[PDB]
Amino acid sequence: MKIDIHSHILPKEWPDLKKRFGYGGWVQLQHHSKGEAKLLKDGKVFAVVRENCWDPEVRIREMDQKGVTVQALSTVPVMFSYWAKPEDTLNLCQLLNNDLASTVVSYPRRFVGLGTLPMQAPELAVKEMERCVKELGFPGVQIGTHVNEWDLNAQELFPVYAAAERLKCSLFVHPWDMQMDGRMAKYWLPWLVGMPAETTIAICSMIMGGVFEKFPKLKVCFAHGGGAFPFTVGRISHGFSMRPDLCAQDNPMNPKKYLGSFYTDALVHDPLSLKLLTDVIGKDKVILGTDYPFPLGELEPGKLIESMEEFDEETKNKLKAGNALAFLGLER
Amino acid sequence: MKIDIHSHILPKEWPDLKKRFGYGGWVQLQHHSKGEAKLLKDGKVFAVVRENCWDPEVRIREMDQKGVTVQALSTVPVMFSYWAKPEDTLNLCQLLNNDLASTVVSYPRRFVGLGTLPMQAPELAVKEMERCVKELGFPGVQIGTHVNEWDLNAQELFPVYAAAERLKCSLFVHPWDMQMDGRMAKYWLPWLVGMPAETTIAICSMIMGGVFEKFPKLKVCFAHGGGAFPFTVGRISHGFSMRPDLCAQDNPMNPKKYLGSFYTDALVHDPLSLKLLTDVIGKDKVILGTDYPFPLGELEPGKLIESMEEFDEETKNKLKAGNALAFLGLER
Ligand SMILES: [Zn+2]
Ligand SMILES: [Zn+2]
Repeated sequence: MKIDIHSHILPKEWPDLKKRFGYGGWVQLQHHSKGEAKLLKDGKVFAVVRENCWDPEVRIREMDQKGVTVQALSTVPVMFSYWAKPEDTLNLCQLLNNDLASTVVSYPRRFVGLGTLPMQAPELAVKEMERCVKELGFPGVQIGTHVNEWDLNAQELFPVYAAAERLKCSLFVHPWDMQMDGRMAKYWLPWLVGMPAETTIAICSMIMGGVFEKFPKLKVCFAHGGGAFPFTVGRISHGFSMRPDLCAQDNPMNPKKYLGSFYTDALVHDPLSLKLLTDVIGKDKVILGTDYPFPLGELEPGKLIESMEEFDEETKNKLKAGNALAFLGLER
Repeated sequence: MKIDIHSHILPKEWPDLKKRFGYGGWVQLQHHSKGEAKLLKDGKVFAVVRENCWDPEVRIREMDQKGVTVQALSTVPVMFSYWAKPEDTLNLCQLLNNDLASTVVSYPRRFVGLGTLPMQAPELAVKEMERCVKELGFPGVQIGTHVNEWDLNAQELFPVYAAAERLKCSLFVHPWDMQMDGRMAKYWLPWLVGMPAETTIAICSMIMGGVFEKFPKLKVCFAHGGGAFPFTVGRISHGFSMRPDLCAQDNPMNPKKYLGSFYTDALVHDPLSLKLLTDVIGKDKVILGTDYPFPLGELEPGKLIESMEEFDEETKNKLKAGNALAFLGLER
């Protein structure tokens, strides 16, 4: 019900990428029947999306109706494409970022853009970041919770962080590329459980990798209330204290010292979790985020926030829009 | 500082297992410096152990300083050995279970036994369970969060649950067998993050698999506060509503509705976490547990509970002792 930091969109169409690049494993969007499109990844329909996933005029009507003022638009994490050749992911990121830039310029009072990067190639990612910031005007980018066998602690990724820091370019971290098969194939576990564990790992990798210590001005927001982190910080903090040989090897400060140093969205569904999220992360560091237009997201944006009896107005306004603005470096 | 539901022990010595069974991957206790030893992978040294890990007099003295009345003894989860040939695994169980019984006989007012079981072979597991309850007098058993490739929903396991429920045998589910390599090899992650993830999966697999609905007298306690579950129940439940096709094919009730139907231990380290845990799981369904003798556990049994200015003495006593007695169907 003011700013939604967490929302995904696709271009309506893009060229056959297998043809474009020479190898398969990409996703396309097919428009078969009305107000619906199939996402495929070699072979199968991966997911069905409705027109709010591509048509910004539809997004505006839904936003008007829900009282959402601005959505920060980012691609669908399936498009990250960190597994492809570096130049080809770059080519794709340019197409998705421009398309994103084009939607934003059409409604620059209702949308901001969070771009995508070829993270598997930190020199290309820096360049594409500069362009997103300087040429495209995006306040930030969305990145995966990991990049192939790299976690957010990886040294290779360090230039990317120094660039983001320097460019005043915010990072929205989104869990992606969990295990989808084996034990994880049933009960939508990769989404229910594997996503919040991915995020929990990412936060851990960034704290214990020293990322926040190297780059104290890096602005970073994690997805879904930081996964399990706000609840298991005790275990993480105490275990860090207990086994510095395994945990304090790169950054000697206890994880608990970085509570306050990063943001999460507020997408945790119940009041008790939200209250704990703010207690643990702080009321300046939690941002309304919705996962629009996906069904695992908040159906009525901001409704969980508005219903918290304990929060005064100032707090509610922080969580709905204020914190978003600090995290993006923009003005109301 | 009355009862500890989560405490692990090993016999002081056991046969060489590479011999007795005739293939590797087992675990052995090697002592070196009088009241100090090391556990071994067959491959290499994983974990340094103190005297308290095998010596019942040593445990009692510490229980006396720390104000612990009773410990529920279970084996070290690395002993589960669900990956091995069944009959072999059974052998190891009877050996570990008789040791456990033999230690309880020495201090019947200070220890109870929680058995292990050849879970990868259901009917053999069943009979060993009847033996643990009828002949050894155990009030329950400890089993892992999954069995090789079966998660706790597997129908193969339903005979074990009916049997457990028949016999009034409580189950303590412990996370084990997380991912140990790849991305998970740094920063003590399989412990700090993989374990809570394992447990969250087990809660989901039992709720969604039909286990609590098909066996309404099964008494089940989860390790470490139930992992992420008390914090992410919101996500897991909203998701279940949004995709009953993906999540409800085996049991149709919303996971939300099984809050109350199971216990967790209180081992969450932080007070905010412990308050959340009781707000979600229930004041009657949280049991003090320490993970004694391991460094990742609570060093002062029940100090966290005692520090909760918001719990009255009735509630402090539920968490310390009254919930464990109820879970195990024992009297004072
Ligand atoms: Zn999302
Ligand atoms: Zn344990």
